[PDB]
Amino acid sequence: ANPKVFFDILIGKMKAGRVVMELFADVTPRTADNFRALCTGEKGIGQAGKALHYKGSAFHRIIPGFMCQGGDFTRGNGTGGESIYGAKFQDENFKLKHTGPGILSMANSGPNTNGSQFFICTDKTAWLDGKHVVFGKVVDGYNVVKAMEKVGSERGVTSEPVVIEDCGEI
Amino acid sequence: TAGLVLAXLLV
Ligand SMILES: [Mg+2]
Repeated sequence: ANPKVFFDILIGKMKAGRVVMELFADVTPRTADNFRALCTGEKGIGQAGKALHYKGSAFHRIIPGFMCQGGDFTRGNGTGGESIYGAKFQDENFKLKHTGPGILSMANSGPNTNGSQFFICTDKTAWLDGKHVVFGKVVDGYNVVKAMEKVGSERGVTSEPVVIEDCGEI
Repeated sequence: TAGLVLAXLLV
């Protein structure tokens, strides 16, 4: 069975709720396992001397009606992040598409540059198909994602810190 | 994207 992982989200001071996500290990096992391990923190310290762990990290770029981006746990701004495989890993496949709200997909800087950054879609983002690896979807707490999305802005700056206060596997 | 944010709606 496909693993399921969670984020407990903080928006400013406020506990916003739990987002639960299913990871498509049956289609993107390598991408899924990276994300999964980053939720647990089980791989320890990486090559930048930072825990390979989403706990504490923020959704630094939120664009209402498009997506929420996070996973940059080494620099908090979109320039950092690393995979459990060592820096960046290969695009696993493009079998799955950006089919609608809730889809998890990998942020990158071009072909084969997958690290730790990801996005949760808040709409169908089909123009990204074949360039970003789709590896999961939100199955519970999508309303928490709606709430994150209200704190974001057109250019992506958030008017409140959106942070992953806790995370892990179920 | 992850480092240079560009035009349109990218990640
Ligand atoms: Mg880890």
